[PDB]
Amino acid sequence: MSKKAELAELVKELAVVHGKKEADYYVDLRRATLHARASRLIGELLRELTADWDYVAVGGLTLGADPVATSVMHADGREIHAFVVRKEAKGMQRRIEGPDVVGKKVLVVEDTTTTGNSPLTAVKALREAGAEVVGVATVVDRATGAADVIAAEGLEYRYILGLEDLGL
Amino acid sequence: MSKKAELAELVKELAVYVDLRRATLHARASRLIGELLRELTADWDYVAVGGLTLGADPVATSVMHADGREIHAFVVRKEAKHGQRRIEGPDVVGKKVLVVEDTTTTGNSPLTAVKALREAGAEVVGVATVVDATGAADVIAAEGLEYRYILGLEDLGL
Repeated sequence: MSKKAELAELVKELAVVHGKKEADYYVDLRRATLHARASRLIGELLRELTADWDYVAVGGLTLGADPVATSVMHADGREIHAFVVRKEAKGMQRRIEGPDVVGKKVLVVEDTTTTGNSPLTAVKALREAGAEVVGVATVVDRATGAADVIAAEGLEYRYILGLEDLGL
Repeated sequence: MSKKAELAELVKELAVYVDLRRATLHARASRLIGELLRELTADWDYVAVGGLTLGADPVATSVMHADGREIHAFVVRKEAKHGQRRIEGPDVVGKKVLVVEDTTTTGNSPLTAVKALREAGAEVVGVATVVDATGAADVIAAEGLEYRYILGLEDLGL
């Protein structure tokens, strides 16, 4: 579909940075996930990608996951709230920020997943807070052992876009 | 004008020791927020919204997902590009920009974002907060910037 096609094209023009694992060219999805057009594409697409899962909230590890998470929340359809897992931050805070997740089915989002260590950190911290995790969903996958590592914690891993969808 | 009252009673039910992350990350209260910040700053010319990370992020994103013209968002990191960027999102350099906050006390947090944007080379249009514990307007004004808010003191009964 041209929703998926339009997102790819936006990410190419919006998100690719040339220059100096060593990389010599990286994504930086924040240019897409905080983009008015691309954010709306991400939210709809993730909701469809994860339609079979019964989660009542979305979120993940602060910064990258945040715009992805509120895109899903702000997308049309069933009410889903968002949370934010802090990068282990300690007057007024919280390690999981936003409406109550205790005893709730929850979806873990990420913007770009390479090692999968990042979304699993959110997974570990959610589980510890008494939230049940339905699975992990990311915008772009970066073709490492992300599924096999996520799978190892009992979780399905899905993504909208591979590197080949981006010409990368 | 009427949406404002609805949010006041959601902010109380969910947030109030305020915790606006319970309302800003809430499906209904965030929608009302995004729609109300656009209206409360409709006379200002900006192409992007954002502020200092965590607190401001769900607010800016509220504004970006509400109806109307295309506003992009950004995030000012509070700590030091490991592999990133100081201000995250579409380029903010040479743009007219709205600084937001969830809750401002002294005016300190949105000023950190203002200071970072000015150095980025962005034009700050004004500061809009969801909840205004009362010295902030005069601190923002001293930086030559208008400061506006949705809710304040009497609204929450706090």
